[PDB]
Amino acid sequence: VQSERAFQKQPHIFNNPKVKTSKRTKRWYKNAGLGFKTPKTAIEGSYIDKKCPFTGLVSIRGKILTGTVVSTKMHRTIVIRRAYLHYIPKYNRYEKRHKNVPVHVSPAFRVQVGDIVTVGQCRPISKTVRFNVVKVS
Amino acid sequence: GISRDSRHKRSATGAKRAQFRKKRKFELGRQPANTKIGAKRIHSVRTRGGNKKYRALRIETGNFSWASEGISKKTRIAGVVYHPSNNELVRTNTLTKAAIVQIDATPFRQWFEAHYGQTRAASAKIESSVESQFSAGRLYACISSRPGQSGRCDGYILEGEELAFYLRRL
Amino acid sequence: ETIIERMPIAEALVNIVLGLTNDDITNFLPSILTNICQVLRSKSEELRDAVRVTLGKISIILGAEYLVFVIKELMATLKRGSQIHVLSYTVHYILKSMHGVLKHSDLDTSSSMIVKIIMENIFGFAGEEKDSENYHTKVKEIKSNKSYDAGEILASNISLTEFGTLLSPVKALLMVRI
Amino acid sequence: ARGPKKHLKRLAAPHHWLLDKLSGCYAPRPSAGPHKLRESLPLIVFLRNRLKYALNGREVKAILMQRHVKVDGKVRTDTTYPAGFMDVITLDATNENFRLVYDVKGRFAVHRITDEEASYKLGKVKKVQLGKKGVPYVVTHDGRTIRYPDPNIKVNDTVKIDLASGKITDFIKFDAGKLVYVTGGRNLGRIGTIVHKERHDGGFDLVHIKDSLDNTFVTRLNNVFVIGEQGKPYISLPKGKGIK
RNA sequence: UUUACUUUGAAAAAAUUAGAGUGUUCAAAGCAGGCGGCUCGAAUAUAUUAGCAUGGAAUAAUAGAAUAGGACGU
RNA sequence: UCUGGUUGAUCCUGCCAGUUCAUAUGCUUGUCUCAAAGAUUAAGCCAUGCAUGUCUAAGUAUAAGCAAUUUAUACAGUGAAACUGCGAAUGGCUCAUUAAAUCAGUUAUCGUUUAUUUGAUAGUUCCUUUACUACAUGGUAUAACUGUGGUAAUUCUAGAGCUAAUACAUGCUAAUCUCGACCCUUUGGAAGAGAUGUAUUUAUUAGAAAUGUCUUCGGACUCUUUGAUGAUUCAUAAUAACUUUUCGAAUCGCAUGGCCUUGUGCUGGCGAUGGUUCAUUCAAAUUUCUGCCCUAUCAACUUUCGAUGGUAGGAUAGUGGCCUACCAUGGUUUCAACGGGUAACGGGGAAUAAGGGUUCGAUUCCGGAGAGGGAGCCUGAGAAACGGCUACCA
Ligand SMILES: [Mg+2]
Ligand SMILES: [Mg+2]
Ligand SMILES: [Mg+2]
Ligand SMILES: [Mg+2]
Ligand SMILES: [Mg+2]
Ligand SMILES: [Mg+2]
Ligand SMILES: [Mg+2]
Ligand SMILES: [Mg+2]
Ligand SMILES: [Mg+2]
Ligand SMILES: [Mg+2]
Ligand SMILES: [Mg+2]
Ligand SMILES: [Mg+2]
Ligand SMILES: [Mg+2]
Ligand SMILES: [Mg+2]
Ligand SMILES: [Mg+2]
Ligand SMILES: [Mg+2]
Ligand SMILES: [Mg+2]
Ligand SMILES: [Mg+2]
Repeated sequence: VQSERAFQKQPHIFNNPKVKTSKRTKRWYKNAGLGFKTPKTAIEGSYIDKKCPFTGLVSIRGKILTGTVVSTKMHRTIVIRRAYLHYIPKYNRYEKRHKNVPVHVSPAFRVQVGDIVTVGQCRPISKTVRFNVVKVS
Repeated sequence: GISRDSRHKRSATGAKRAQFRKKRKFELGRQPANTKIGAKRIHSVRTRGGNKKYRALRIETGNFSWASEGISKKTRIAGVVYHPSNNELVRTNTLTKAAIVQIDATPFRQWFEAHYGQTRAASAKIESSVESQFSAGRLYACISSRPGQSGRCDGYILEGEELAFYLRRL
Repeated sequence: ETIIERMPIAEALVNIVLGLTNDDITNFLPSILTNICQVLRSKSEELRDAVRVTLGKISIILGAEYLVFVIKELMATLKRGSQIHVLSYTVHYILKSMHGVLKHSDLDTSSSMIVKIIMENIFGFAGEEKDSENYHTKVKEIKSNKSYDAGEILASNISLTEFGTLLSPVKALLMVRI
Repeated sequence: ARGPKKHLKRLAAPHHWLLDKLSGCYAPRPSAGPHKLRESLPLIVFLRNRLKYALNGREVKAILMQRHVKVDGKVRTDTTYPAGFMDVITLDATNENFRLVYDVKGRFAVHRITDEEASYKLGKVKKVQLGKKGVPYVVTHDGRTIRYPDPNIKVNDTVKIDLASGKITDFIKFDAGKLVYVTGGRNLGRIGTIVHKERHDGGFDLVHIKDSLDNTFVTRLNNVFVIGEQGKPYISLPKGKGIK
């Protein structure tokens, strides 16, 4: 959890050393809404992720999309592939098209290449990421 | 000359984009204020709208908080000991947010002695590392303010796991 | 998860409201009855049966003078597809439930609405959908036809002077090829 | 552009004003005010194109600078002042009181009201929130902030505002069976009773409305305005009673 | 079961297009109110795709602890 | 697309001959209504004139201005000049650049600024030099103006002397609310115990079987005590400090009412302009999904000099590789990436057609961009402005 040059912490969550009520450091979390269950690995985890939808400073609002994970080779973000049929009226026929969406995945989730994820829209996280994994399947 | 537009960058595919338009004032940046320890030098900046920012060009004091004791005292900043982004900021003693600095322990020591009557006993007990620092005369603190934005060099005294982490990193 | 358990709360609301002053009754009853009928939009058959029993009990508590309001509310909320079949199944259930409480000529005011539902579900488009072999569904409202029983309930209550309301759609049907 | 626009082409003007296309090149651009640009009737359009008391803009200015026109009980001298839905316009010299309500065509109707009805208006609650020092307040559809509201008042409810004091006299909850007026969309101007509010989290809520002729239609919740209980509105309604 | 598909409903500025009324002297046009309550008057419509709500029994994909099994040890 | 020929007479396949719009141009051209006006891919170059200023009773007049007067006693009618304020960021023009860019429809801001409009909103009583302006502070100050001047020349200005403010800069003046013993039993009195703005930065905290007794039959006796969203570290509140630190009316017109212990005493009407924060409105910046012509004889591209992502900081109004430091090695692509061409601004639309299609859209509305070419800025709520400024190229 502390593999960075700076100390990782949830901002403004204070763990009082003088009191020492509980061994576990105080952990803030929220439920993201829209019927998405907050996983217990987020509630009882130790990870620090400012871009997590359950324990970071990001909210889910906007479009809710679904896709298939096609890449997981970068740290805490994946690439999903969304496929659709585009209609050509001249030939009165369809053609397969796709797009790649880069998504942020919180370390409360485990995703492999091939599984289906539901992602929710959040504020721009990076140059290309505007979505956050809210459910894996 | 600083701009924050994203049009000058390459597309996510790697394509080189062409110039859509000339640079706009609503997407500008300004020169950094490399705040340094010394006599207070602050100049205002007129920002978007009528709003104003404060540029700390130089600063040697700050309001630092002892969170366990729930207090704040104004204190002199001795120097920057560690910075997690760039070591040249430590080399040049540049004050920014998240910098680890050393502060004079005197006002906190005076408050502690006045409040607990000690140099009751259970409440007076504090961490061993913080007390060792008090013996040294300087306390490790983290700057929580943005000096180049608000003109203030506020911060707090390192304690617990954060203090252990930064003692290791030093 | 708890919707079926809470539906009888609507029956409690009708009782306390009916004790209020008449102006308050007119101000609270339409909201309560309307809200129940919207749950019939649900795609859950078990929930739709839970709604149906609460509507039956409320119908006994109320009189036949409120029957016209309920039926017109029911026709407004159920309009397309399987909802048409739910409408006639629920209309019969209310009539079946109110069989003891109903007095002679209580259904005269709502006689015209009932026969339109009855005829549409025997000879109308709804009736054909019940007889269609291509129509594979497990919904009981649609596989079951209660129009015949509703016709018997109606004929037991209608005043003989209004009995031409039943015969007129029959005559119109008989003029066309059958 | 490099800043806010100050003109309005006649073709780009709100259609419901019924401006002649050949009269000129520009329409009166409503000024900032209680109502949005597209949802407002500037006083010039009302005084000249609806009431015909003025033959042109200069006579509208002459009328306004005599302080003859009151909007919600206060004198307005701005020619493009944006009067809107549920606004009361008073002309004392003519002994006239008007309430701005759309007709079934979707256009603001010239609806004359009595001096007793001219004393209040209806405001849809757009927001309920705590202000500084923990004082609650309600924001209505016409931009009125009203402090110390009744705790039962919620968003989408309607409040009855006394114009002389600007205080809430009564309120109506948004609930099934309430009488509602459609203030947007293609059903703008129709009146009916709420049947069901279809809720979608993170999306737009929808309301089913049944008219007196038993016709049903669906509208977004943003376009719905509670005006009373069925069979008893709180305001006099225009001719047609919002039918068809 | 889900999707595709299909039905209905919102949405898709105005002008332009189609359509209704109206002796601009006719016409191209422009235009919304008349009589002293009259049940009088543009009634209006139009848009492939994408997103939103909604009714569907076929068709094409997609799913099932579907019609499964029951012997040993110290 | 049809018509007539090629045979002694037919059918099929071929040959021959005839069969609106756009540009340029020729001749003619009386009357009514109506209406437009591009083009050398030359977004090539421009003489001259005009196209942006603005004053109410209500910011500032001893103009040595004009005119009045019961012929003036601080001023007072009207008012050039100048200061102050606001606007000049709208409008109008053009289509050069631009190929997921603009644009169209559809989203988001729980990711930010917003002059103005509309609605709300700020008694902090006291706290030692009271050695005390609030019946009201300064030049830490000037323009116009007067006068002395430089230059061939410009909406060039220097030295000297004056004088205002809603300019600039300073700075003040016996309250209210909780309980309340005691009396008294209400229209109560009050010994006393307590409490006390905003703005800025940070840290911390909150924000979740009374089913009885009496009573006059009413009612009283004990307890409750934030709200919202699908969702928040939200609204709001509290504690401790902090600040080259804010604000908390030294402003203006009209008028002369009310109390008296008769003092130019106290009080007091209808307005203007300002001012803190919130809301609203006019907006702005970003933003989600889908959708573009030709080219594969362009198959790999991006990443050394940010390309994809992580952590932290800096900058921004604010999210974000937007930039920096340190880390990983990612990102796109035969479902056509990347590169090339475009006589490529996009759309609403126009033409044609029986339908499918195909072409046109600089051009009355909307959106974008530009002001000879690159680049950078001041002021301001708002401009990377060009009928604003600074450089370089021509
Ligand atoms: Mg412009
Ligand atoms: Mg609608
Ligand atoms: Mg003649
Ligand atoms: Mg003024
Ligand atoms: Mg290209
Ligand atoms: Mg103004
Ligand atoms: Mg205001
Ligand atoms: Mg907060
Ligand atoms: Mg950062
Ligand atoms: Mg770098
Ligand atoms: Mg071009
Ligand atoms: Mg244009
Ligand atoms: Mg420009
Ligand atoms: Mg030129
Ligand atoms: Mg300005
Ligand atoms: Mg420029
Ligand atoms: Mg020019
Ligand atoms: Mg210009």
